[PDB]
Amino acid sequence: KKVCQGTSNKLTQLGTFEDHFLSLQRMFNNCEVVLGNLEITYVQRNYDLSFLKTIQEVAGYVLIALNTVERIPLENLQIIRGNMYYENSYALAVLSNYDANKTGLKELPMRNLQEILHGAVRFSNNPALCNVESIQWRDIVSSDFLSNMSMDFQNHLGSCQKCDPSCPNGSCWGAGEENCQKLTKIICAQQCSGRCRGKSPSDCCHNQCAAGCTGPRESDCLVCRKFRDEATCKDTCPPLMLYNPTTYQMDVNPEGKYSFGATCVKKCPRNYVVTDHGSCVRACGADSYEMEEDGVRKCKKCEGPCRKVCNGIGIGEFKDSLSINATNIKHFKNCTSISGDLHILPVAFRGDSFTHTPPLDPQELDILKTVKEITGFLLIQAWPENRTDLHAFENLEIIRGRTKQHGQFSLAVVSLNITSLGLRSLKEISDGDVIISGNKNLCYANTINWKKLFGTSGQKTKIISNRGENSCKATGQVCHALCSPEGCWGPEPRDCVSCRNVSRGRECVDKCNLLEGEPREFVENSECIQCHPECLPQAMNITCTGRGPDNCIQCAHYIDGPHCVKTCPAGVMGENNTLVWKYADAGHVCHLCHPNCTYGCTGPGLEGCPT
Amino acid sequence: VQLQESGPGLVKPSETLSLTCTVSGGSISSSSYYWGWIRQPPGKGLEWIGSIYYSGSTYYNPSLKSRVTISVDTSKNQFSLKLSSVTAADTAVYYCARLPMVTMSFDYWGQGTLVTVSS
Amino acid sequence: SYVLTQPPSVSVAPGKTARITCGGNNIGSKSVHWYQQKPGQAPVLVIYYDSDRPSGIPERFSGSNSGNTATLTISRVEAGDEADYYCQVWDSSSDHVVFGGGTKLTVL
Ligand SMILES: *[C@@H]1O[C@H](CO)[C@@H](O[C@@H]2O[C@H](CO)[C@@H](O[C@@H]3O[C@H](CO[C@H]4O[C@H](CO)[C@@H](O)[C@H](O)[C@@H]4O[C@@H]4O[C@H](CO)[C@@H](O)[C@H](O)[C@H]4NC(C)=O)[C@@H](O)[C@H](O[C@H]4O[C@H](CO)[C@@H](O)[C@H](O)[C@@H]4O[C@@H]4O[C@H](CO)[C@@H](O)[C@H](O)[C@H]4NC(C)=O)[C@@H]3O)[C@H](O)[C@H]2NC(C)=O)[C@H](O)[C@H]1NC(C)=O
Ligand SMILES: *[C@@H]1O[C@H](CO)[C@@H](O)[C@H](O)[C@H]1NC(C)=O
Ligand SMILES: *[C@@H]1O[C@H](CO)[C@@H](O)[C@H](O)[C@H]1NC(C)=O
Ligand SMILES: *[C@@H]1O[C@H](CO)[C@@H](O)[C@H](O)[C@H]1NC(C)=O
Ligand SMILES: *[C@@H]1O[C@H](CO)[C@@H](O)[C@H](O)[C@H]1NC(C)=O
Ligand SMILES: *[C@@H]1O[C@H](CO)[C@@H](O)[C@H](O)[C@H]1NC(C)=O
Ligand SMILES: *[C@@H]1O[C@H](CO)[C@@H](O)[C@H](O)[C@H]1NC(C)=O
Ligand SMILES: *[C@@H]1O[C@H](CO)[C@@H](O)[C@H](O)[C@H]1NC(C)=O
Ligand SMILES: [Zn+2]
Ligand SMILES: [Zn+2]
Ligand SMILES: [Zn+2]
Ligand SMILES: [Zn+2]
Ligand SMILES: [Zn+2]
Ligand SMILES: [Zn+2]
Ligand SMILES: [Zn+2]
Ligand SMILES: [Zn+2]
Ligand SMILES: [Zn+2]
Ligand SMILES: [Zn+2]
Ligand SMILES: [Zn+2]
Ligand SMILES: [Zn+2]
Ligand SMILES: [Zn+2]
Ligand SMILES: [Zn+2]
Ligand SMILES: [Zn+2]
Ligand SMILES: [Zn+2]
Ligand SMILES: [Zn+2]
Ligand SMILES: [Zn+2]
Ligand SMILES: [Zn+2]
Ligand SMILES: [Zn+2]
Repeated sequence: KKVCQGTSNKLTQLGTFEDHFLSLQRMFNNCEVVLGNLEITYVQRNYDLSFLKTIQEVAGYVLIALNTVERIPLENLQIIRGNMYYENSYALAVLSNYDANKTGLKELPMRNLQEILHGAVRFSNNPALCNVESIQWRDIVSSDFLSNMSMDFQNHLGSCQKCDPSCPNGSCWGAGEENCQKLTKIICAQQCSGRCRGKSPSDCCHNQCAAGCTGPRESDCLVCRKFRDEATCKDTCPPLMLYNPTTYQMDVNPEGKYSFGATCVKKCPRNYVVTDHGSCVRACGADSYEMEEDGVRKCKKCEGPCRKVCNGIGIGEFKDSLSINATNIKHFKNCTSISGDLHILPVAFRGDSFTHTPPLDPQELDILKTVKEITGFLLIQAWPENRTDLHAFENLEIIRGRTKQHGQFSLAVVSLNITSLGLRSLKEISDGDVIISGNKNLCYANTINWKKLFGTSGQKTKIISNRGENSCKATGQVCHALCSPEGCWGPEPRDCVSCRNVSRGRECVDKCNLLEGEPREFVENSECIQCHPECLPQAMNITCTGRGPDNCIQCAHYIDGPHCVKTCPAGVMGENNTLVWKYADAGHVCHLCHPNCTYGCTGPGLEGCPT
Repeated sequence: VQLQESGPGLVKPSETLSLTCTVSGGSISSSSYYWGWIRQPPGKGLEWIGSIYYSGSTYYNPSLKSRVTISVDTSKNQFSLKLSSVTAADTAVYYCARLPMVTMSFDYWGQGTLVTVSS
Repeated sequence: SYVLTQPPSVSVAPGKTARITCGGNNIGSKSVHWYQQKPGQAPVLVIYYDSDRPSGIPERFSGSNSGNTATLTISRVEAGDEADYYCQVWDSSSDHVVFGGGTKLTVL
């Protein structure tokens, strides 16, 4: 079906009345399913709204306000799911559809609106509006939202045509014979669950239907209450992950399909991405990024802060800016990649009268702590008082150095009172030189092996006039015993450029937990990685050889094929929508139950499933 | 030959002293250097007057705050110095030198010009 | 502001080592820069950052800064080294820069 998103402007008019009509016409032309909200506002008289007769489903709310057009042909609108609310709990608001002439919305022929899932409706200040007073809303709106209805019908001075005599209790949406209200809920018998087709229990609708049904089966609903897979209304789309007994592991279900609004699709439509919860979304929102898998786009959560490039000193708005001050530091919030330079000069903390800039607050320096990339250089000749290291740059890893200071240096840290550099994550300096001089309390500076960070042939380093190494070594300000001979950025083992043996996370350690330690580990690339929580720690041996439960030496609880699992699969969904149940024998090994044992077993055969 | 000084060598007392420093061989609109004025009376020592960045931010000498106004214009590629209410003690050779930010020392010095105040 | 103290005159034998001092209230925490000004010429940066040497300065020029006195040490003094020497420091917080009184170095 043809699908459109919808609008959310509420009561805001887009330019002139014609401009507002054009944007509304572009959105809902040939639209059958509205993913968002349906907002019909500021539609003047004699405007052709014939394109609204194709709308059948709306997920959010329906807003019809400030319209002077007499007929809004929402003829084929069947369901208002109410996934969003207009004001507080309104899934349908028809408010103030008149003008100074007091001749506004007169004909609202929603003859197929048979159910509203969530939310109430509101009608207020709609003169000359006919027939809507006769509608029995108890048959269409949910029974729990009837407590917040707001119906105001004061139209006794307008010329209205009477309902058709064949309408039940005189309830009609419009004047025509087709406009009689189609009751399909309150007239149902007590035995019909949900809705029905007439008045007998032999023509009830399946509880998965929404508006109505042509037959008793599930494939007979007009629209689905929750999801629609192919031609069948289902409570949930087919599971994407199923436990096949062949591989003893959760694998991708070929019949598994994603969720797109109220439909279940094998693939998301064009220009749509799948999320981590199995749904089709227009674009991966905040706190998540986009990545390709199997040639299909998929959303993934951001590794920490998301990528947000920002212009630095000398680019755009920050050109001719002397230093990062209290005026421009507001533009550096959540920035992780600086596209330019960074000046940290004493004029920020002091301020000047020419640029009309107040002193920079030292606490605001933690704003650019998320910065991980600098395309230009880094000039730091000022730093707050009580900070012993570059705390705001502990998450910087790359300085490109396309632009250089004095035609030479790309990293300038001069005339500071810091103790350590604190650049724990700095791993690459592609181009430019490094100058660190004049910091008479700075140690560790001469230890770093800078040829490891360089990337251009000919890069030099100038690190002098700091704290003497004889004074640093006497006070203990030396690299940790666990650091490699390639230097360090501080005393703690978290500051090593590299570890002399192995590492656990970002901290250097003497050895991995192979035979000792509470969390047993294994070694690869000189780094310690935890074993699976199901590999039982061995005394005379290592605990695991890899990551997953396939590489355990001895399972800690139960065994499911080559895997160590906490419990055997009891109640896991399988193929053909048939649950898979297993049991544990004497050796704590998982084996399948009997095919006829639908609710689990404790032993082989039908013995474990008594009557 | 990079930094060139210019201005009237004769100045009467109590009037404004005007001097201009013209930069050549590069661009004064650089983020790597300050621009400073340094003077020394005949037979005395150097005295820093003030520093100017090409954006307009200034730093002055505490002994010459109220009488010194240093500006810079990027189009003409130059920065000037103005000293109001001049006295007999301001007779000096006025140098303009380049002041990088990586060292905060005066890299390149101009040859300076001598302005003498008299009746 | 900050004050720098230099000896007015220092003499040295040809080929020997000359040591020009620069006094300052805890000048060891700051970076000192030395300039050489021959008569009639502009000052020339001979040493920056306490001890470093710009390109174009002979190795004979060495510097040291500790406590409250910085020292400009000329290794093998020649006849052409007779000039005025000024030590210079840049205040970090104040952003001001102060020069010394000068030192007329004379070769015996
Ligand atoms: C603190 O951090 C701050 C943020 O980075 C930073 O503020 C920014 O400072 C720079 C440098 O001073 C400044 O850039 C200048 O902008 C001039 C005009 O910009 C106006 O108008 C534009 C129009 O879009 C606005 O976008 C600007 O924001 C600004 O309007 C101000 O905006 C604020 C916003 O809140 C309003 O509240 C203000 O009311 C409004 N006005 C004021 C006064 O603030 C622009 O003309 C400048 O370019 C000229 O100078 C350049 C050198 O600096 C030359 O290269 C260039 O050629 C331009 O012409 C030159 O002008 C010179 C004037 O001295 C002459 O000497 C030259 O002869 C002449 N050359 C030629 C060929 O003709 C320049 O781009 C930003 O506007 C400013 N931003 C803000 C928001 O304040 C502080 O500097 C930082 N302080 C410190 C100490 O680092
Ligand atoms: C809807 O779009 C079609 C083209 O796909 C266009 O021909 C038609 O004019 C549009 N309908 C309306 C009512 O604007
Ligand atoms: C009706 O409105 C009240 C306002 O307090 C709200 O608390 C309540 O949840 C609403 N009831 C329904 C069914 O939406
Ligand atoms: C009138 O409403 C009642 C429920 O109140 C319904 O059962 C009946 O079918 C309606 N009348 C007609 C003629 O349909
Ligand atoms: C910064 O990121 C946080 C975390 O995602 C977010 O809550 C906040 O709105 C962002 N702030 C700005 C100014 O974008
Ligand atoms: C660093 O410490 C020294 C000695 O106390 C002091 O003179 C200087 O002002 C300090 N630097 C800053 C930026 O405060
Ligand atoms: C280094 O790490 C390995 C792996 O944990 C360990 O076997 C060894 O004892 C550690 N120490 C040395 C000195 O090799
Ligand atoms: C450790 O475990 C393996 C598992 O096959 C076993 O064969 C071996 O004897 C044990 N010891 C060593 C040193 O590998
Ligand atoms: Zn138009
Ligand atoms: Zn509900
Ligand atoms: Zn597996
Ligand atoms: Zn998600
Ligand atoms: Zn999720
Ligand atoms: Zn999710
Ligand atoms: Zn801005
Ligand atoms: Zn700004
Ligand atoms: Zn910090
Ligand atoms: Zn820190
Ligand atoms: Zn250990
Ligand atoms: Zn496996
Ligand atoms: Zn256990
Ligand atoms: Zn246990
Ligand atoms: Zn089995
Ligand atoms: Zn000042
Ligand atoms: Zn100009
Ligand atoms: Zn230079
Ligand atoms: Zn230089
Ligand atoms: Zn001062």
